[PDB]
Amino acid sequence: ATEIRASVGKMIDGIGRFYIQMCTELKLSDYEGRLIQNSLTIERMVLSAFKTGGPIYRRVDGKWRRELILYDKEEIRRIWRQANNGDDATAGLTHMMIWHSNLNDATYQRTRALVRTGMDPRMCSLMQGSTLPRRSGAAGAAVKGVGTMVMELIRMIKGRRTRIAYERMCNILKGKFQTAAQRTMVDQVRESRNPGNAEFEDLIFLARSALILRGSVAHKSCLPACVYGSAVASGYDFEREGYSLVGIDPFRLLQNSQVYSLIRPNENPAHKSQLVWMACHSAAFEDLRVSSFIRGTKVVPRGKLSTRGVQIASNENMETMESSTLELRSRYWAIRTRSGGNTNQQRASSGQISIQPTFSVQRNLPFDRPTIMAAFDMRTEIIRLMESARPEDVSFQGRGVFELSDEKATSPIVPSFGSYFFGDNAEEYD
Amino acid sequence: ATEIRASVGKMIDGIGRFYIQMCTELKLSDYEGRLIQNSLTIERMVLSAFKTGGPIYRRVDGKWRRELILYDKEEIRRIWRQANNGDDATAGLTHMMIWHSNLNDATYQRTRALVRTGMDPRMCSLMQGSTLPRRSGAAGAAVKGVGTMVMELIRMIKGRRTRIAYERMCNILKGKFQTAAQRTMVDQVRESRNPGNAEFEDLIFLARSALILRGSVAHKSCLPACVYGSAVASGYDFEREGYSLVGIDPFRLLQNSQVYSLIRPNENPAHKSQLVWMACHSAAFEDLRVSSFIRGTKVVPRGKLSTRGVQIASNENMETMESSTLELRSRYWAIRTRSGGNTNQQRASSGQISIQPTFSVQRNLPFDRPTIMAAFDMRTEIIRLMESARPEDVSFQGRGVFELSDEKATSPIVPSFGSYFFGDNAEEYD
Amino acid sequence: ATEIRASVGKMIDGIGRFYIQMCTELKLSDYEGRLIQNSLTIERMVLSAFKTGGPIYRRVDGKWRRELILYDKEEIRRIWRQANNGDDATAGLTHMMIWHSNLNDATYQRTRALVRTGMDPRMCSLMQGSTLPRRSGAAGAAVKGVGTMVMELIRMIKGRRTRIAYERMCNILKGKFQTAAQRTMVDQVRESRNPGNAEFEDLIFLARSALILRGSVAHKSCLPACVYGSAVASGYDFEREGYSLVGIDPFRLLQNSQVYSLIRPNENPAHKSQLVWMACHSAAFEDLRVSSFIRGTKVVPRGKLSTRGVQIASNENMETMESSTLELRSRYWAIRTRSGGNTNQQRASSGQISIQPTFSVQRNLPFDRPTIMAAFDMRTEIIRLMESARPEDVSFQGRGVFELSDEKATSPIVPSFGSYFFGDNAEEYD
Ligand SMILES: COc1ccccc1-c1noc(C)c1C(=O)N1CCN(c2cc(NC(=O)c3cccs3)c([N+](=O)[O-])cc2Cl)CC1
Ligand SMILES: COc1ccccc1-c1noc(C)c1C(=O)N1CCN(c2cc(NC(=O)c3cccs3)c([N+](=O)[O-])cc2Cl)CC1
Ligand SMILES: COc1ccccc1-c1noc(C)c1C(=O)N1CCN(c2cc(NC(=O)c3cccs3)c([N+](=O)[O-])cc2Cl)CC1
Repeated sequence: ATEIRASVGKMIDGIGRFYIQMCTELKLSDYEGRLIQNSLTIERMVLSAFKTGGPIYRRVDGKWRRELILYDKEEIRRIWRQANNGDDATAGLTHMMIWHSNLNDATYQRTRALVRTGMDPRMCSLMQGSTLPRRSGAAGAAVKGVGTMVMELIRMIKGRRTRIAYERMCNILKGKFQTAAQRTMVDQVRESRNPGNAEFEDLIFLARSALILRGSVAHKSCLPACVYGSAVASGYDFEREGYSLVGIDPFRLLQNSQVYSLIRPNENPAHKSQLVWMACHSAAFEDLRVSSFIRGTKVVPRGKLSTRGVQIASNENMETMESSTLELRSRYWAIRTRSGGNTNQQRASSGQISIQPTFSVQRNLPFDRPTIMAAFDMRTEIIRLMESARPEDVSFQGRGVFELSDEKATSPIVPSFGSYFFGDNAEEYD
Repeated sequence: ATEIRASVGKMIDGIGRFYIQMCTELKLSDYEGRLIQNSLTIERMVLSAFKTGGPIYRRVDGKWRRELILYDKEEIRRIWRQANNGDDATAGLTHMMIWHSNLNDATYQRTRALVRTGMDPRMCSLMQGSTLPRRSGAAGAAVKGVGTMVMELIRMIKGRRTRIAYERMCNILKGKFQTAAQRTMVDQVRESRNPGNAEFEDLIFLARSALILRGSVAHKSCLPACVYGSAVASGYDFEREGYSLVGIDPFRLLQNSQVYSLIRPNENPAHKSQLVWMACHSAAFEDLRVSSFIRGTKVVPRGKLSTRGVQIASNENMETMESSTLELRSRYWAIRTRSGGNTNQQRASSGQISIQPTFSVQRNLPFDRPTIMAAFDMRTEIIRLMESARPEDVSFQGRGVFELSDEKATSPIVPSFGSYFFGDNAEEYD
Repeated sequence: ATEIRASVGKMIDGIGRFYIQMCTELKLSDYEGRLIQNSLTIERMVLSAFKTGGPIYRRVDGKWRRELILYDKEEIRRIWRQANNGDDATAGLTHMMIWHSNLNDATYQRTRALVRTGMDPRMCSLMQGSTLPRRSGAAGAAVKGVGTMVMELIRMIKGRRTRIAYERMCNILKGKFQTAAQRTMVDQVRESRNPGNAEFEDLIFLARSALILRGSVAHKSCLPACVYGSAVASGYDFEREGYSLVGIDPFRLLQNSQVYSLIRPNENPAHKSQLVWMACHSAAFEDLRVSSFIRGTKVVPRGKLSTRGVQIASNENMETMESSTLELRSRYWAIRTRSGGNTNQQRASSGQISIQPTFSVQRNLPFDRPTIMAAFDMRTEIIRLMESARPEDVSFQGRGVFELSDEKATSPIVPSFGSYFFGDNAEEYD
């Protein structure tokens, strides 16, 4: 924990130094350095470098001006190595990849990718880290949803180091499943000599099962590089303080940070704020109800957002662009979880699914139809298992949100009770 | 379009002239002529004539008085032929039948008819035009719901011109189904030599399928004859202007019209207004949500209506009757559709049916159970097809309501979001 | 009716006299006598006596003091016999047992008992009178839920008077089922020579079926002894007036009564009030919606109650205890029913389960999926029967609540429309 916080704090400290360095190299003002569009281009450069460049936006003469700078990849690689105390440091690089993955997950529906791989486009909640490269870092493997893994494996199915790459990914997915039955099916997909349709079929089944018997996907709050750089510069020492991705740290960092974004004429700056907030806390596929309660303001579905992507294309013109503050703070904080919720146990039930009339009064007599009717080889075990589950079943018992003043997470608030971010479009009202 | 508007405008112009003529024949005042109960009796007469009569209500000495007039059928037939520029004109006659059908559909549940034919009384949404005679006009065929057709065909199943009548009706129903599978079943019902139980069974199946894979039923705004007559008299030329049943025209006509109704002591005049508004725009089986949004005031379920039928029986006494204005205007207008919504395509999905927990917080983890579990000869194709459909699936993409000032339907309003008119009674709370 | 009211009034009159007698024997003040915790201990004594005692709470020196008195069982038995005009009187004894049963049903979830017997812990609505002894009184048999009966029978399955005890209980349960099919299964469980697993399996099936095809369980408003005693003393004659358990009487009795309860520091006195109100009208497993409408204030789920049990354990200290008035009155009253609602008939349907689009507008097209899809040896009859039922189906047609001024129940109020009391806990959100 102390040791984990040590190295995590070491990599964020490295990202910070690099960004500051890069900001002076481009002679950007502090405000300009803290424009989300500038941070992404700088993030893109160091990721691409492992000549290159992209749009860098300057406040010039009361107007926003675009410029596509170019840097030698050898020079960037040097600047990254040296901001990270000599070492090559692939850790912070993958941390900035996961940040981009989270923003992608929050911005774009990847249905076109899903249908090509033979997957149902309603599996987006399984798709964390799908834009993240195949065989990324260990942290990248940790963060990838069940569907991402399944998608990657079918791309394979569609040179004996190909076999080990296949096996590694089978094992990654297996480690994500919380039931032995699902785990046993992955062994059957892995054990296959010369994989094909039966494996494809199996993986589609597993993906669908992961909608109810959800897998263990890690969630890591990853912030634009400018946030870390701004913190280092302002006097914060991530090596002395340590740092965490799943605890209070990132919430408390955003609470002391101010990030900006370029805003188009049609766009609501609050809606841009929601998007980058979601991305920051890897919350694209969270229940909107909890996202709201945590933030303090309503987290609206994608379809009701009066905004488009964070990045401003080379096509559109700068003379209409204004720049707004991003609202990334929260009312409460909550630990980020690796868990997919309850899947196992089935230790009794404890509840009520029908009523017994006491009074002679006209009314309907409510009962939980799917639950009552429900009770009337590894494939059928899974079927029976998800047939047993109910949307009403509670996970994370005893756990709750925390006040920002609660450093040590001592007094959990359990919240009382629109769930899907991608539920509202021209085809479906979910 | 111009040609369609020409003839439609010609038949409404004919109905108009006839009503004016009839109003002078009975020496009725303009107000009296625009009493819905008077219009229906005049409508009844010309329909029955193809001696006869019915109750005609006059404002006499500060009180409402009833009188059952009588006209020779030869004289009425002459008056109809001559108001329609010589010609026999069966078009306007069937237009006044469809108006009566729409009012019937809005007023009376026809469960007793449904059970005799072996049909489920919950199929009322399939029952448009069930009170309309068998083998009416082409417009009558167009307006009949899937269930009406099925009901008519079973009545048959329960003299070789009987065979062609059977075949015509099979083809009418077939032309209504939007899926080839349903269409293929109708061919199997039609092809049958000496039809019986298997056909009955097939038709019950098709009817049930039309609740999810809905058929193409035409909808035509048809107004009481007084509305058209009042318009002709006031200076409107339906031949010069043309006229439409599915566009803006009828909405804009009601906007410039004022209709009255006799009201009983218990009845709410607003609730009478809702009923005749629904009837007018053939909306008895529309979603209450859209009916409301269009009208601007809430369209309440049948069970919550403090009113009975428009027609006042010969039994009840006139001394308690008062007369109220009918409120038939709307906030918005919308094109009337022939479509039954989406049934085909299945081009991907694009949505979200489960959540992936990001935060360690106590809550249930919502998922779309029926949809996820769903994925686990022409009869089974249909079963699989309606098993694939979901209540959340969106039809009429891109289409919306219009401001009354928007003649050419240029700026569609897409509405944001109690659905069943016949959902609330002593047996069921739908 | 007059004869039934005669004897019922006779037993409540007996309970009343006994309580008054007991109150003087303990030299308690009227206020002290009307403390719910005192009444229960006195109720416990006469039930246990058929030496003994329990905690009796006195208001001493501005503080609440506890004392565990002791009485000879021979003396209590004498006091009960003599307050009941000589006779042994087992009737009032079982009436005080049913009162305790109702409070138990309202206070404690009995999942631990359910799981041992192999039953689903979600069957609590079937569990009326489970804490009531096996083979209680006839009134006790009447009041026991389907699940209680099933639980009792499995305890058996897990000395030929054992056979008759088995058969009596099979017949009790049978008399509760409203469908012949369920009744026929009980005959098959009863007819079994040397019962075992097949019977266990059968009874679990029947219990589950009783969640939809609900059985006839009697409900009797039974009040703490202090309420009856207080009434006798104040001048009310239950033999001259008669008395009822299912009519207006108990509501009207509570309306003229004032009961108290000891309250802990954390507890909301209103929430204590809800609990004892529910217990009093045997309403633990009623729909919360009707319980509310009747009472006039919201009847909250168990999980949202800031209270624990009525009885104060010997462990906890008296110096923190305060005493509050219990709010047991109601806005309306309603007859208590023996019925389990509709299970039979299936006389047509009359309703609407889908919509037919009239307007070309973007929206989803709602349909009742489970109902439409539903239509696609005694075990299968039951399956088909509960598959036919719907949560939306209305029972007790024409019946409603009454104003407290409406003695003869002349003007029924039919109510317009959270249902489960035990639906909210750390495992489930129902
Ligand atoms: C205690 O104050 C300081 C503390 C340190 C440095 C400067 C100050 C300081 N010097 O002047 C003022 C004024 C200051 C000040 O009050 N703050 C507010 C908090 N700030 C902040 C806090 C955190 N994390 C956590 O606090 C925790 C994480 C886990 C349990 S607590 C992170 N992060 O981990 O990323 C970033 C930032 Cl920027 C630092 C600046
Ligand atoms: C433009 O005005 C006139 C226009 C014509 C005649 C008189 C006037 C007129 N002369 O004086 C005043 C004052 C007038 C006036 O303003 N109105 C309001 C609209 N009225 C009306 C409009 C329609 N249809 C449509 O407008 C459309 C349908 C499709 C696109 S537009 C229908 N219908 O088709 O059944 C019935 C009626 Cl009654 C006619 C009278
Ligand atoms: C009519 O008044 C009296 C009537 C009798 C005795 C005294 C009074 C009386 N003497 O002075 C005042 C003042 C009085 C008074 O107004 N009440 C209110 C009602 N009280 C009461 C009413 C009932 N039942 C029913 O009323 C019905 C049950 C069914 C249809 S009506 C029950 N119960 O059956 O358990 C308990 C009680 Cl305590 C009795 C006292």
